[PDB]
Amino acid sequence: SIWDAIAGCEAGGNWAINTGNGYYGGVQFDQGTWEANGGLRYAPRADLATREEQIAVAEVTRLRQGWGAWPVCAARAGAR
Repeated sequence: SIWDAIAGCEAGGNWAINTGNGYYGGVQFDQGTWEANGGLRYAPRADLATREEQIAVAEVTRLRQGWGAWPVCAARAGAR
């Protein structure tokens, strides 16, 4: 599960994280990217969605934007 490695890197495995840094949840989505990739179907923000829902949105994001959406952590997880 590559996303668990990304989430350990981005958020120490805390999929509910909401620190106030402009990013949300396990893979540290900004709000614009959450919304642009269909996130509002699941929850108001990434950190309010479940791990599985955040992953679904992350799969679409990765397809649309590439692994460059996660600049260091994608590589740390082995990424394509």
